[PDB]
Amino acid sequence: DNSRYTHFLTQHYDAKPQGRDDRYCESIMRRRGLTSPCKDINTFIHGNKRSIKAICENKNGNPHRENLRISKSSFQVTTCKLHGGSPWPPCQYRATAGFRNVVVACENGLPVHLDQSIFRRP
Repeated sequence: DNSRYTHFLTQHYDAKPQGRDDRYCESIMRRRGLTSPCKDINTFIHGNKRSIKAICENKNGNPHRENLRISKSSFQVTTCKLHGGSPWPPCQYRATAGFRNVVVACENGLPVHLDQSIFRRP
């Protein structure tokens, strides 16, 4: 099924955010059910969805490491880094906006995993 794809979209896709500041992270991390427990780091990709799906085709992706895919095009993104100890609510986050290509895992032609290591920074 496409449950992992729709799940990928739930944790990593946000078409048109308004502000990509700390408050945006705290608000969207709650709405996307990533606050129980608080996910430590999570990145959202912005833009048109067709571009992200495209990462699994040749027109916007290259093989990467072992069974991963890295996009040819760059995407606006916002990485939300947990700040504070507790893995439980309230979850406090620091946002960092960025613009670069992304690394995903594809399945049945659809993105089903986002490799956070490329945005990973304490």
